[PDB]
Parts: sequence; structure tokens; C-alpha cells
Amino acid sequence: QHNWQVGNEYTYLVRSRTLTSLGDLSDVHTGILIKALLTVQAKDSNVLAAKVWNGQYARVQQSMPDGWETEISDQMLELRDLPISGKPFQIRMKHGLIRDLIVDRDVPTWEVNILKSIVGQLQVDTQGENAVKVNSVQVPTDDEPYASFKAMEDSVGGKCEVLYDIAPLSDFVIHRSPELVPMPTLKGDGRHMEVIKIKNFDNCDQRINYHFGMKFFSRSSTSRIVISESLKHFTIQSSVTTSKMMVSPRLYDRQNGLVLSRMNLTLAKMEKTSKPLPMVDNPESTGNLVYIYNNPFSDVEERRVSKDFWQPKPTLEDAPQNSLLPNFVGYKGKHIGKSGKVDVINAAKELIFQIANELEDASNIPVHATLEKFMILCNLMRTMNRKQISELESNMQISPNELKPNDKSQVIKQNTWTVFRDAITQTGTGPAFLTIKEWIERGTTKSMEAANIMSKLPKTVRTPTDSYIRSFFELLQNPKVSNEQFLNTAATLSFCEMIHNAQVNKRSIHNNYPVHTFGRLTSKHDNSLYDEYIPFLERELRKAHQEKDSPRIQTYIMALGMIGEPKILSVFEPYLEGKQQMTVFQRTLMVGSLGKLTETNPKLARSVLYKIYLNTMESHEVRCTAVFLLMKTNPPLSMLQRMAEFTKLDTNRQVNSAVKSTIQSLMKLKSPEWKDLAKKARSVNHLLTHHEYDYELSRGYIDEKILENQNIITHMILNYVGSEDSVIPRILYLTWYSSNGDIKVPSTKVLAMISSVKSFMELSLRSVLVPLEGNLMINNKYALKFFPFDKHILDKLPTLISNYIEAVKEGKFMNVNMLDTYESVHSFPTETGLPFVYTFNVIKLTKTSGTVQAQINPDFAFIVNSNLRLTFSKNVQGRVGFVTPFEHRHFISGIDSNLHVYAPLKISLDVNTPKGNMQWKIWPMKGEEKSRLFHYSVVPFVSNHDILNLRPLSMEKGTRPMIPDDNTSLALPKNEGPFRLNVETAKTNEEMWELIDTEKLTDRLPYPWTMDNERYVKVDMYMNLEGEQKDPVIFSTSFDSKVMTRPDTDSENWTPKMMAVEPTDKQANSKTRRQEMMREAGRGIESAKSYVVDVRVHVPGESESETVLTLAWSESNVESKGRLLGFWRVEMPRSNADYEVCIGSQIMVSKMDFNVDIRYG
Ligand SMILES: *[C@@H]1O[C@H](CO)[C@@H](O[C@@H]2O[C@H](CO)[C@@H](O[C@@H]3O[C@H](CO[C@H]4O[C@H](CO)[C@@H](O)[C@H](O)[C@@H]4O)[C@@H](O)[C@H](O[C@H]4O[C@H](CO)[C@@H](O)[C@H](O)[C@@H]4O)[C@@H]3O)[C@H](O)[C@H]2NC(C)=O)[C@H](O)[C@H]1NC(C)=O
Repeated sequence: QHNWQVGNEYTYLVRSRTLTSLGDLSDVHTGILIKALLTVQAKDSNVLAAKVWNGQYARVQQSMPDGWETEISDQMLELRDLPISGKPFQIRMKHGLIRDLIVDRDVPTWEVNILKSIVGQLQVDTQGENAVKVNSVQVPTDDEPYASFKAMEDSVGGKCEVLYDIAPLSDFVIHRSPELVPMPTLKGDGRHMEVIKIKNFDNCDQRINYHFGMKFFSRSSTSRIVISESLKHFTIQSSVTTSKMMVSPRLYDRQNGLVLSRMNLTLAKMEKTSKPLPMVDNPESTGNLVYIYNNPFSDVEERRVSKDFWQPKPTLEDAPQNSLLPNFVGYKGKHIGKSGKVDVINAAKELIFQIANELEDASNIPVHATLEKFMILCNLMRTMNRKQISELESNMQISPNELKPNDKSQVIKQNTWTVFRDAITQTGTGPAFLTIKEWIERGTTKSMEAANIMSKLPKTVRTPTDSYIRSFFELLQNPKVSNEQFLNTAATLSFCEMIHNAQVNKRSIHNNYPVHTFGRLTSKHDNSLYDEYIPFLERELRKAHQEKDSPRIQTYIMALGMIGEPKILSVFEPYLEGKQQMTVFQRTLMVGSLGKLTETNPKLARSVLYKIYLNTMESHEVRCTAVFLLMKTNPPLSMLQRMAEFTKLDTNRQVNSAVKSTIQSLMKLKSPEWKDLAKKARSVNHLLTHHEYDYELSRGYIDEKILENQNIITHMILNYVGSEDSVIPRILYLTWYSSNGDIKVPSTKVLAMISSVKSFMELSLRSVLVPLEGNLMINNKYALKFFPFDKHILDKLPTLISNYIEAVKEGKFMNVNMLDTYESVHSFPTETGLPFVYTFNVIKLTKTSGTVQAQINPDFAFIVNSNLRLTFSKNVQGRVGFVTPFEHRHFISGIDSNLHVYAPLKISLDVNTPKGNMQWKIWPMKGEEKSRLFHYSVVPFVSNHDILNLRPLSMEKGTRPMIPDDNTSLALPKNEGPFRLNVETAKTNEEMWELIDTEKLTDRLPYPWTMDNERYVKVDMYMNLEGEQKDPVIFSTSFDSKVMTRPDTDSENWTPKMMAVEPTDKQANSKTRRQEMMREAGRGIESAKSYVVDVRVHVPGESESETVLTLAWSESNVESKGRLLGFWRVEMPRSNADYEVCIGSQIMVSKMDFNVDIRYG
């Protein structure tokens, strides 16, 4: 109860430290230490006077072999003053506990947070004031040092549950450690005690964190407090806290990233007061001991303190207000642009110009670190308002309508436009969306560029509010978007995806957006959805159905499907029942669009899908979809039992094959997710039919790849619906997961459909009832795309091809660039009072540049002289660390990786229609004789840099890569050759990397996927003098008329044994390929017209390898199939290897084909 006495002055020693490290990889730590003093005076019953006055801190980047808890003498540290004002403040007490603090208004919020952390260690609850219904058991106690209750205490990390335990202190411990009891004469007639607190962060009331994504963290807070005489009238002697955070840097590693912290107080003096502390000027309450936010863009301090501790909802003109990320609280708790050394507009301009200039020298992209610059730019523009964006756009003089993209002189301008467009697409704020809206309104972006812009918005928006969606709706109503067919689909799908992820799915609402910083994004009282949006889509669907336009119907069906609200069932009801006519493809799309309803409302979705299944009058491509969808809802045992029993009397082969394959393949699933369903499938197996179906029928299939060593499970779900006319199935479902622990990366799913394969084949052959309909969908982490098509687009395609051919006659220049990013941030305060930041980034690039000119002739000579460049890069960054606002510094431990592919090449295709000769030529271009073609490095590091400097970390003097002591280097090409390969791996014992590079073992696997992906590697594949090559790499391909002989077809014996035609194909010549063409086509010719495709791949130079190939067969319904073809003979002109592997298949059964494996020489 009475922790303190009136008229006494307590002096405490303050010690703390916060460090980051790479874990078991290295023993190098980066961080800071703090030393200070705390003075507390008890002047009244519930009024305390406090002051923290001495302040010193130092930065450490060392190796700590013994441990992070070791003492470091002041003679080994460079100490600096801590910019905190030693202004007195007041602590208000209630029932022996800390209630709130009173601080002068002219004090920064970060200082208030540090004081919260310091004072939170004086909070001892011995009488169970924060009762958790366990203090009643402790009530009948009298002089009992033992107590093991539970409570709910206050700390900078939040207001979370804490476990208590009290027991007396023995004299042996005190003798070993005099540090615990500085002055021991204060116990008087009592005894010493120990209090241990263990903090649980799972269940908790007040939470403060920032999130954006789509449990790997590990928090552990413990305390150790020693108190003097009595459990009611005592004195605090020492208090220490210890916290630890563990993160896997790249989501698939062994949890190596650490952040550690501690706070320390030891009593120094206690004596009667002589001079009192001055009263607090300009008082104001700071709430409880929990972290508080700030206004980043305000000139004066503005604290949101509960008495709702929540930042205001983002608007559509001003920047969002966050208080846990480096760009918002780095500069003394305020915005970075307030520094003066940083002007946002000029920084953005310089970064854009640098990125645009560096894209011309693509072979040096990894060296210059362009993609890291792109990420820095995207981070920087999230702190801009619309006025600043408009000023920047006007200042860079961008007018793509005026600019000519086809001119080689104007390349940097187009690159600036491209980089700026990509950066705004990835910004994700309100001003960015206003900028995009203004662009589309005026006409700066028209069809495909705008469709690409809209395709990425749902995957990059961070704060989807009501105003954001209202503006999106207003944009959807625009004449320009509505009239264009391609832009409309992208815009509508993105709108519906955002609606769903922001309002419908509670899991999406809570676990994907920073709710604990801004509150719930959309108020539950907003009836805008049901009164405005869904009726609009219903009207549009009705109009589209009336006019009989396939792509519009498909777009609105997908749009209503992706919402996932139960009202879409009433929306779809008139079409499903049969009052309104609809085709089978459209009905299948409607039934498959119900996927997100199964995730959110499993019972109702199960009811409707089972009702669809039980009907025997629906087409099989409806019921198969119903089966494939039901098993995503975890049915009960009776359901599966009845479904399995149904197979005996069911009269459809497709449905039975679907259910049997799904149930049988649902057995081997020994995973934490499908365990119960696997057991149910095992229990029901003994009732399925004994009939077996061919692989051409509809079948589902699930792959489980469980790896105990890697602790990662990879899944693979494949559903396809067979057809009664062609072997190729009509509909294909494909999905890839990647689960490690509990967190999963967003999945990649592909959907392909077509109404009739025979119709598609007939249209394809003609170019050289049920309408032709089809669509393709790719939904991955980067964008959502949907291409629906009808017969009109198929008939328009040849016109576009002819127009392109006639337009590239004189010569055309092309410049296509593409940039994509992926983000995931997680931030929360530590137990010292400082932000903790975790980031995971991926950046991609696909650049295709060069001049292309063609020619077409009445002789059908499609003569082309192409000249291209090809590039692909990928950067992956994973970082963990913390920020110190009082010096704008950021401490990072992480691993970065790179991958780079460059394809400088020149092509001359001379394909002739009358005679199937398509002779290519591949050259190295002039001035590019020596160039880099490959790069792959993985680099772990510890960094200590300044936020005001917007530069890649590789150029910062504080960064330190982890180079092993015994690093070595290898140059694989033994002597002079065409190719140069370097490996700069280290430790001479990685084995998995220096064995795949041996290139002398035949059994060695060339695949490098199976390797340790956490080590310093660096590989470069250069090229020395392959250029200036007059001799080309001939790639000549011939063709055959595919004739057949009737006498040989009749009375032709069929045997499983396969003969070898190698002696007949001894001559490896394209001209001699005509001689061998008759033998290959003639063999096994039973009313079949099969041609031969012979390629003569020839490589000139010092080493020549005349690789040859032959595919001579075709698929015919009348024929018995079985392809006899294939031989790869490689001859060295100097030392002939004569590697001549051959294959073949003459089974002629339509069931095992006998294939010869190899034959050497
Ligand atoms: C919370 O913070 C407080 C201080 O803010 C820490 O208290 C300190 O704890 C350390 C370690 O327990 C103490 O260090 C020990 O000091 C002893 C006395 O130092 C000298 O004192 C005088 C000079 O003033 C000399 O005349 C005398 O002869 C002593 O030499 C040392 O004897 C101890 O030596 C230990 O280390 C050496 C070298 O490794 C070994 O050879 C020894 O065998 C022995 O293990 C030791 O250095 C320090 O005194 C404490 N400070 C105070 C003010 O009491 C708490 O430890 C901290 N809490 C946590 C959890 O870290």
C-alpha cells in the first residue's frame, strides 16, 4: 500500500540498452546504451515529484563473444549528451499504484515515452489491486510472504496480463550478489523479498502496433524486483526488466534476427528532503504508462491521450498520420521533411532522374542498386499531399501526349514517365489515387497502361476508407472508363476486391490493415454498400445480359462474386433458379465465383453447394465445380459418407471420378490443416466404388510437400474438368500455397476456361449453338488480371497482326519497362520506449528494348531483322531493427539477395510458308563483346545509418557485410574460352555450392534449388570475346508434307516393342534429313498423316556442337498413336564425344510405352 514516505528523497540509477544482431550467424551487435539518474520526492499522499536530469548515451557496433549482458567500461565508449529537458514532472498515485503523469506541454512525445518506460519499473502490485478473481484466495492471509496471483498491469508495450510470484530472499543469494540490496539496514523488523513478473502479450486490452501484410514473432518480458520490510510498507531496492524479439528475416529461415532490451534501477540514497522540486509549468495529463502517438506534420506537439489514443482517419488530400515508421517519426518525433536538409520535391526529382538514367545501362543494374532506389522513392512519396505531387509533376515537365515514345533520342523522358507512373501506382495513399483519377479524366493514360494501373491497386492500398471508395465509385461512373471495354473490367474487379478486403471479411479487416493505429477503417453504420453499390452492379449485369455481350457479363459476374457478402446470393438467385436464361459457361462461372463465400460463411455456402450437387439435371461442369468447392468448407462425416455412398447409383462418370479422386487423394494429407478431413476420408474409403477411370476424365489432385528440416510445407491443388469431344479439358483450376509456421505468403491461382475446344480448333484452322467464350485469370501477389474474349476478338486478332506487320515495314523502336513490388511491415514499441520495425520487400523488373523491322512478300517470305535487349532482375530485402527518434538513426540486421539475367542478342528469322524452312541467326551485337549475363549474390549485414540520407545501404559507411575469414574465389573456365564464370563463396566448406560447380561428376544435379540459402555467395557469368562473331549460330528447322502410304497401313501389326531408327539417321544434316524423312514418317503409318520436324542446331567457334533433333509423329483418332522420334547426337570436331542419346515409342496402344534411354558412341 504505502510504497513511500512523506518528506523523503529517493535517488535511483538508470541503466538501459537496446541491441540488434544476426543470431547464430555472427556475434556482432549494433545498438545504444543509456545512463541517467532518477530522483523522486514524496511530498503528499498521492502526489510525487520526479526528475531525470543527468543524461548520457553511446553507440556500439562490436563483437560480443560473452554475451549482450556484459559490462562495457566508460573508457571503451564514446559518450554523448541525451537531448532531454530535465524539467520536473509529477506522478499521481491511487491505492499504491501509478495512475497517470503530468508533464509540461513543451516536451516532445518521445521524451514522454522514455519517461513512461523508466517509471513503469516502479510499479509493484503486492496486494492484488488489479484483481483477476484470484485475490479472494489471497485475502485470508496474515504475514504471508507467498503470493502467486495474476493481474493486468500497465507498460509501454500495452496493458497485458502479468503473472506474479512473491517469495522471501535467502542470505546466500545476497552474499553472492550484494548488488540486489544496496542499503540493507532498511528492513528494520521485516525481511527481504523477491518479486518475479512474466508478461504475456497474447491476450491484452490496450494494443499499439502498425501492420500491413497479405505468428512468427516471439516476445518475452520478465522482471525481477527486490523489496524491503513488509508486504504493505516497503521500499524498492532494485528493478530490472528483460525483453527479447525473434524474427526469421526472410519468412523461410531459422529465426535468426534478434532485438534485445533491458532497463535497470538500483537505489542509491534515501534521506530527508532539503529543497523541494519546482512545480510543473503548463500541466497536462499523459494518461497511463502506455505508448502515445503524435501529429507528425504539426508545428507544435499534439498528443492523443485517452482519459482515444487513436490517430485521425486518413483523408484524401493530406498524408496519412503514422507514428511508428522511420519516415514519420525519424526527425525528433516529427516528419522527415521538417529537417531542412531534406526537401521532398527535389529528392523525388533526383531519384526519378537517377533511376531513369540507370535503366539505359541495364547490365550494371545490380551494381548501381536501382531497385533499392525505387523502394526508397516509393517510401518517400507516402509522406506527400496532393499539392506537392502536383507541383512535382508540373516541375518535371511531363506530357506523354506531346512526347514521342518511338524516337531513340527521347528515351530518358519516357523512362521518367514510366518510373513516376510506377511509383505513384505503388504509393497507395489518397493523393496518389487523386493523381491517378486526374490522369484518367484528362487523357494522360488511356487503355492498357490504365488497365495495368488499376490491376495493382487492390494489392497496394494501405488505408481503404469510405472516402477512398466513394472516389473510386465516382471514377467508375466516368464516361471514359465505362466506354472502353478493357479498362472497365480492370476497374470493376479492383473496386470489388477492395470492397471485400475492407468491409466484408473480418479476418481481412483486422489482420491486413493497421487497425490498432487508425481504428476500424469502415464504420459499421455505413449502409453505403447495400444501398448504392450492389444495386449498381445488379443494374449493370441486367443491361449487359440484355445486350448479349459476353465480356461484360463475365466481368460483372466476377465482380459480384468477389464481394463475398451473403446478399450476392439474393443477387444471383433469379439467374440460378431459371427465370432468366443463361448459358452453361456463364452458369459455371457463376457457381465458381462463390469461392469467397465459402471462406467467410461456410455453413450457408455448404448448403447451397450441396443443393447444386444433389441435382442430377445440371451439366457435369457445374457439379464438378460444386464438388471441388465443397471440400474447401470442411464438411461433416455424414456428408462425406453420403457422397461416397452415392457413387454406386450415380450415372455420371465425371462426377464419380471427381469425388473418388478427391477422397482418395485426401488421405495422404498428414498436415496440421487437413488432418481431421484426412481421418474422415480414411473412415469413408471403405464405401467407394471399385470402378476405375482413365486420366482423361475430370480429376482433382493435391500435393503435400512436408519438410521437417526446412519446416516449410508447399501445397499444389489442381482441378480440371474433362470434355466429351477432345482430350484437352475445358476448365483448369490451379493454386500454389507456401506455408512456413503460421504465416503464409499470398497464393498464386490461375483459371482458364473455354466453351468448346473443337470450336477453337476450327477457328484456328479457318484463320490460316453455344457461342465461343473464354477467359483467363492470373491472381498473384503483384496484380489481378482478367482477359475475357468472344469470337469478335478472335476475328480481330488477324487484323491486328497484319497491321503490326505492315507497320514494322520501315522500322520500329520499342521501349517496354515494367516494375512491381511487394510489401509487409510490422512495428510496435519495445520495453525501452522505442519503435521496432520489420520489413520484407521484393522488387521485380522486365525490360524489353531494341529496334525491330520486318518485311512480308507475295512469296510469303516473313523476312525479319530484329535487334533486341532483354533483362530481368529481382531484389529481396529482409530487415529487423529499431529507431531512435532523438538522433534520426536506424539500426538494421538483415540479408539481401540479387538475381540478374541479361540477353544481348540479334535475330534474323526467315520463315517461309510454302516450304517449312525457318532459318534463324543469333549474333552478339557490336560494342557489346564483353558483357555480364548472370548474377546472384546473398549478403548478410549489420547497419547503422541516418534516415535523412536517402541512399542505398551498400554505400553507407556504417554498413558491415559478414565476410568469412577464409573466403576464397574460383574461376571455373580452366583456360581461355567463350564464357567466364566466377564463384566468390566462402569458408571453403559450403559443399552444396562448390560441388554443383564441379562440372566433372555426371551424377551431380545441375539444379541449385536444394542448397543452404543463408550464406554469403556471389556468382558472375561474364563473356569475353564471343562478339565480333561473323559466323552465326544456325538454328534451321525443316518440315514435311506428312504423306502416308495406303499399302503399308493395311494389315499392320502392332507390338509394344519399339524399334530404333538410329542407323537410318546416321547422317546429321538438314539436307540429309529429307532422305531420312521417309523412313521416320513411313514407319508405323496406319492411316496417319504425320510430318517430321528436324532442327540442325550448329554452334561455331573454337568448340562446335552440331546438336540435332527430330520429332516425327502426330496424333490421330483413327491411328493408334505412339511417337517414334528423337536423337541428340553431339560431335566434337577435335575430340569427338559422340553423345547421341536417343528415344522412341512404338507401343501403338490407345498401356505402357517402351522407350530406349540412351546409346553412346
Ligand atoms: C543493474 O545496474 C547496477 C548498477 O547500475 C548493476 O550493479 C553492478 O553489478 C556489477 C556486477 O554484479 C558490479 O560489479 C562488481 O563490482 C565488484 C566491486 O567493484 C570494485 O569496487 C571497489 C571500487 O569501487 C573496489 O575497491 C573493489 O575491490 C571492487 O573491485 C567487483 O569486485 C566485481 O568483480 C567481478 O568481476 C571481476 C572481473 O570480471 C571478477 O574477476 C570478479 O571475480 C567478480 O566476478 C564486479 O565487477 C557493480 O559493482 C554493481 N554496481 C553497483 C553500483 O553496485 C547491476 O548488476 C545491474 N543489474 C543487472 C541484472 O545487470
